Amino acid sequence: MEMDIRFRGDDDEALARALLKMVVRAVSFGAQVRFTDDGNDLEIRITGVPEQVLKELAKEAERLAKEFGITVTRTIRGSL
Amino acid sequence: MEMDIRFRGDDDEALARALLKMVVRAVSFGAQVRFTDDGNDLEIRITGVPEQVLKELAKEAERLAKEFGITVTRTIRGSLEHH
Repeated sequence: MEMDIRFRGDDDEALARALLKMVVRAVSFGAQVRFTDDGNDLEIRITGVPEQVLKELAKEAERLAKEFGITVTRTIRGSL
Repeated sequence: MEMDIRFRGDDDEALARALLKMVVRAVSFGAQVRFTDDGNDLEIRITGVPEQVLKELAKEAERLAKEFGITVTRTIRGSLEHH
């Protein structure tokens, strides 16, 4: 299982602050973090932790989007 | 072959902006970019692009460091020796 987090906003500084907090939080849980492109949006790919930890990181992404005033979409990939 | 970029500074908002700019630039080249973190040591690992591209990304790291007033260091691993 992989979770992809795509932040979107109309302030790049806010996007930057959210991205940094999200990735630091993800790795603190032992997840692997990689970056790819989703059109012209940067996507954070989170892997290597159990499904329930991925779900908590999803909730974290929502909280960060609210904190910094941006939006977020989540994609869960590879479930059986 | 791999290029690792480490960011240090006092203003976390500046570090965040430099990180985002660096990642966006590397991804645009079709590079693989992985994020790692040691207490205060923000680092990205860049693979999957030619040596010259890695070299150009290293110079972009140079420019970001000056632009945002942070310290950026670089490590090359798994590279070949050239003339």
